[PDB]
Amino acid sequence: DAVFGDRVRRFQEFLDTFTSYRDSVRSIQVYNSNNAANYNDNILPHRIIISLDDLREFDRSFWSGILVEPAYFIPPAEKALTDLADSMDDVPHPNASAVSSRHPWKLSFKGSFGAHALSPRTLTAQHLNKLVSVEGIVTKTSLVRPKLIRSVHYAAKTGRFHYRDYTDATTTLTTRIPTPAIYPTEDTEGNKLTTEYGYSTFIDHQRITVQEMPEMAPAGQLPRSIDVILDDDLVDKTKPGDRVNVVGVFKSLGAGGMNQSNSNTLIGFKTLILGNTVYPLHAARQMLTDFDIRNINKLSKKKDIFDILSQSLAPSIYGHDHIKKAILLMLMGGVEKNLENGSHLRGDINILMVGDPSTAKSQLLRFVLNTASLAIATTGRGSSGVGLTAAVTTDERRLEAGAMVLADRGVVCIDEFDKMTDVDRVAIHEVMEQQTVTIAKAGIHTTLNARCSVIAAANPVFGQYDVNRDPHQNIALPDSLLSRFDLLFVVTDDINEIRDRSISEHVLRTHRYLPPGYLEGEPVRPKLVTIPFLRKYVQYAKERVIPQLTQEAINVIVKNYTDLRNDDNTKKSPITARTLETLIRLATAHAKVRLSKTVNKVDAKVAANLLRFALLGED
Amino acid sequence: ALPSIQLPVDYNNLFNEITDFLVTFKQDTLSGPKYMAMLQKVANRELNSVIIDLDDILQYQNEKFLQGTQADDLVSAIQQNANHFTELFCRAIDNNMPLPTKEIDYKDDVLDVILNQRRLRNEELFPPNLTRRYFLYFKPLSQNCARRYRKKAISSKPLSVRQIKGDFLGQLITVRGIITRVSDVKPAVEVIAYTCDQCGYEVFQEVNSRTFTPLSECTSEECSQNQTKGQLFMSTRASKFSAFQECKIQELSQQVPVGHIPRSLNIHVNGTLVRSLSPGDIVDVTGIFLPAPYTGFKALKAGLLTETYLEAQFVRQHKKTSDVEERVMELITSGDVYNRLAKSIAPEIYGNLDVKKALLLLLVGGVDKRVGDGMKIRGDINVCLMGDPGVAKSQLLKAICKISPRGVYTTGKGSSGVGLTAAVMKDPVTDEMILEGGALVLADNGICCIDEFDKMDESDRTAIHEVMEQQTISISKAGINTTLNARTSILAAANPLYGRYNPRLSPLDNINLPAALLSRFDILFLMLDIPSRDDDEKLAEHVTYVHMHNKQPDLDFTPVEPSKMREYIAYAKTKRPVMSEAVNDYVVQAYIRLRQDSKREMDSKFSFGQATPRTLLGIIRLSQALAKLRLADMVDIDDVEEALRLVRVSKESLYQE
DNA sequence: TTTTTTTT
Ligand SMILES: Nc1ncnc2c1ncn2[C@@H]1O[C@H](COP(=O)(O)OP(=O)(O)OP(O)(O)=S)[C@@H](O)[C@H]1O
Ligand SMILES: Nc1ncnc2c1ncn2[C@@H]1O[C@H](COP(=O)(O)OP(=O)(O)O)[C@@H](O)[C@H]1O
Ligand SMILES: [Mg+2]
Ligand SMILES: [Mg+2]
Ligand SMILES: [Zn+2]
Repeated sequence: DAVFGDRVRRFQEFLDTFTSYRDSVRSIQVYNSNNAANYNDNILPHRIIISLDDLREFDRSFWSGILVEPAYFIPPAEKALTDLADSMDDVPHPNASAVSSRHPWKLSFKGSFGAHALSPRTLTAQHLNKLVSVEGIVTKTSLVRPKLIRSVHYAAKTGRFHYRDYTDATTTLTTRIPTPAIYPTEDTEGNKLTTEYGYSTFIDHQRITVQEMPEMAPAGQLPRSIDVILDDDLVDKTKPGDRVNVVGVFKSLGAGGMNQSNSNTLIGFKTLILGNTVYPLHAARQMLTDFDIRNINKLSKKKDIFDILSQSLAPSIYGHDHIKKAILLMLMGGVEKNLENGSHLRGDINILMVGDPSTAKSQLLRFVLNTASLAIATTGRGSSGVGLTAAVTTDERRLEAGAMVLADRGVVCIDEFDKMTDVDRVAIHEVMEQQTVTIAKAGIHTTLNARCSVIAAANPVFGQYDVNRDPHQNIALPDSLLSRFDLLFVVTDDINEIRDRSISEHVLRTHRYLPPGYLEGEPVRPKLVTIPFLRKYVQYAKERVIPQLTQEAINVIVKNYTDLRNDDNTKKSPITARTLETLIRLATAHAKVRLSKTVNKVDAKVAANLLRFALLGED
Repeated sequence: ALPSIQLPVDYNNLFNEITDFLVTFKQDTLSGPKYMAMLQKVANRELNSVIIDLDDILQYQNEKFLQGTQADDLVSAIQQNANHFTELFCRAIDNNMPLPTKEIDYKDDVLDVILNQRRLRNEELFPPNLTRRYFLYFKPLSQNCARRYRKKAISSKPLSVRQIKGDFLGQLITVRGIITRVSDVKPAVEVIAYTCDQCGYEVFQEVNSRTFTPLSECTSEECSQNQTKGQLFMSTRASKFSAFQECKIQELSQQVPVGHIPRSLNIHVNGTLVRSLSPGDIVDVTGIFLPAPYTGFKALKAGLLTETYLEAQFVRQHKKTSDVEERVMELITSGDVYNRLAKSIAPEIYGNLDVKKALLLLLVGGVDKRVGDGMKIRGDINVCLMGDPGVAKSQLLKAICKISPRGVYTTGKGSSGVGLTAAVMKDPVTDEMILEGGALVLADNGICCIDEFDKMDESDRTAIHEVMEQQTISISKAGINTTLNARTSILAAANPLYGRYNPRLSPLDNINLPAALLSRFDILFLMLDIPSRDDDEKLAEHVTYVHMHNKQPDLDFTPVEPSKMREYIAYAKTKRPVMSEAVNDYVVQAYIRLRQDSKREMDSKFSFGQATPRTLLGIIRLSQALAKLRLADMVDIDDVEEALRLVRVSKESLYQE
């Protein structure tokens, strides 16, 4: 009480100390207000992340009280924050619901938890009733769900509104007499009441299970997990399989056998963590700073920057420069048009190489995987047609999402795709072509987005690609699938003593690499952009570039495609309209690399150059 | 202790404004009061459901404000707490309820018959809802005006299931999504009336909860007057009843975030609106979003956590008169509507106009015929497309599926034959085998698109044999011996064995299909891709323009819009022409000629399979469809020769080489 | 356990 108000004013002083908090609060208030203004048709939640170190410095006593006795300090702290916001807030012409909303302001903390930092397995009963943080992977995310907190009721025949608030262990840090959870039916006077929904306030309740990190998981031990009651904005801030660190008040619940009804009384009290803030842990989404964007812009000024970036890729691998450039364009993707009538125009690239064993094609796919923002790694035998696209699961019977469904806007890769079962290959056909997946098994008709880019790898029908024999002979895949697929890169080993020595020296220098910190015998643990900078450039481009066809580039593309299709010369695969689409997408990707909103004839020329390099052979 | 909270709302003032609006408001701008007119029909018992349009409320508010009033902003007000306002509107309707006009429908209504009797014996006594026979409703605000603007943050904007937030509870909202499942209608009582002989008094218990407990005793005075204790008896006739049905709406895959399972919301529908919905159909619904209370024990188990549901005020369908009539005579006067539509089909796609024409003919479908003897011949039309890969076949099928209002898309591998036709789920509940409508069932009175049909399993291919030739679906699986009408149209996409057609191989061999299957199709198109420098250039130019400009190059052609094609297609399908005798002689001679050709043309190079009566029936169906497009009352020899030309072109595409 | 469509 008196201590509560004293803590309230103390936290008021703390807020006064760091206007940055008040500045952020005002930004939230003004932002929401302007959003409400001129809504042609999101609102920042009332929550603040107060730096824990700031509290430790301003008043170590209050900081320690928060960390140890959150139930007695956090409540008054948030009270003070809400009061400061409201007084400082204009709250002009609030809606009747807004009047009854009483929407308060929440608190949160950042880093510097020390001992209070923990792990699900390292958690201990002692920490109960103490503010703490733990890290782990999310599992068994329970669904969102409303939760009564106030029951605004109108007293008919009296023209009045009688609300009732409700208490729950999750809702309040402090223990309070449980609310009966009964809607006020009749006024205490005797006038019948009416449940004025909307005016009555509700909150979003979520329950999730964060489990200890399997990497941390000790041998011969099932990783311990603890539950977190995500609420309000905190709800829907993650999903299953999310490595995350969370902050909450580790709290106890139930009777733990102490209740008289309990007979054995050999059980323990239930415990939970009322998460106050959640910090997702990708280790993803690359980040950019104005300085980096300017660097990217200046880099685009470089003419052959495309070549530089391509070389930067797979620097360990050697000899596949053209394939490196193809991978670059693929990562850039291109423009996926979608006609107003509804037609879908694939704008994604697919890359596949038939190569000899140990060609590093698998290693190349591994590089593309790790460098990729969001990728899917799989293999012919290791993959399944349903497992790749989707499998109807008994769960009501649901539909399991296959690889294609995963990373729908991301990329995908397959190793030993030739070894993939042909049934699952025809399963792929529709996914890749239509860029969507539809399933109507087990009486469950469904359709799914399936626009993920795909980059498979395979060995020729005979292990070693016999150039003498036809590619169709050397390729087990149906030409339909091949023509379906975009870019065929036949890679063949050759005994070129000069080249053999070149790669020998390359790999030798690679193995000779030295970590700058480490030395010889110390076990671990021309320009080329940095791989993180490379990914940053790629994301910046894709975010803020949409190349537009140029009639000159159109002329070049049409000429190339029509000639090639009419070129009687034997081809690695038959020429089809899909070849024309591939040309369009290649030019789009090249222009994207050029960071230009308008395509250029040079872009299409380069696309045609590479396409001839692949389809007809070295060019 | 139930502390009073001031709020900027006065239900008395709002009720007065509501009454003033109802009595006053008229659709004069559009044109007694229209609302008073509706209430007059209700007094006539002409209508048992009342829809109050929030846009009309907004118009009335605008009129009052322009006049100058202490406007209660009702239109906005209804959104925050809809249910109480619905009750207020119903009470106002009763207050302003006009007297019956013309002849009242209480010829045998027990309520009207006995309610007065009950009063004469007596000479709110009984709950107002008991007498009330009109189902109140609210039309959602039209987003076109969005006059709220700043106020119209997203009110009309339909929101995915996950888009819904507890804050919206107690508020009218709009949601777009597919109806996963729909329950069977069931009755529910707004008021329950018990009758006890001892009193002779008919008490009126009113129930608004999910469940209720019986009174089982008489508080009626007459039993109290004699001190007797009454044995109350339920009276279904006396007790008020309303129809109820339940529907579940699930998030659209597009709405669904990547890696997130779709969420579904349960929907409660009552009164006239019941059965308005249809399972598996995209729909935009607007209604009050309310919590669902529990049973006492389950309530204590759940506590402050509450179930939530939606009560639909109004329903809007993205797809299914005089205006239509004029719209269609516009195109009819334009002329050449057949070729114009064929070109309008797949504006993206270039060439293959004959294929588009055949697809249009399939869209209209042939006349379904039933004979006095009881014969019925499928009027639906089935076409197969057998061609080299990458020739836009899949794109064409998807375009058609989108075009047709009831179309459904499917792929052979992704769809199981059982699931394609119908599935018997062993354990929906209590491990009771239940038939599940397959993709074809979804395609009923619609078109089903099957890709990679060659890749489709042969056994499931035989399974679809039954449905495609014979509309009905007969199922004798364990515990389920049943038949389904399953009337639908079939379009199949496939490619020649080895991917692309082999001139060396016979047309049938490249087709690689059962002869029974082949014949069951009305048409098979052997579209093939050959390098043609000029044609390649033309197609490349068209595609390049499509990329450069999203609209396809006009090429001096005008394409009708999807809604327009669907409207005209419905109108044409309404025709059902009947053909003539000269056409009979022509078609008989043509069929005899074709059969003789086949009887001599068994050569592999030119062998396309023996002609069958199904071929003649398909020709007749195509001619009837052509008449439908031309809208003639009778099939013309022109239609017959056109269908023959279509078939001849389909076969000659290979012969042209 | 036994029976059972249905998918894997
Ligand atoms: N005449 C055409 N007009 C427009 N686009 C075309 C045309 N011919 C081919 N295409 C395009 O080339 C590709 C053809 O392959 P898809 O349409 O994906 O499938 P399809 O192979 O043509 O049909 P299938 O064999 O049933 S999967 C698509 O991207 C089409 O948009
Ligand atoms: N041109 C090359 N440059 C660099 N490394 C190569 C090259 N060719 C082969 N290798 C090496 O050979 C190893 C095995 O390659 P692998 O991915 O198994 O090829 P494949 O997928 O064809 O079997 C890889 O680790 C790779 O480093
Ligand atoms: Mg390898
Ligand atoms: Mg296709
Ligand atoms: Zn009685």
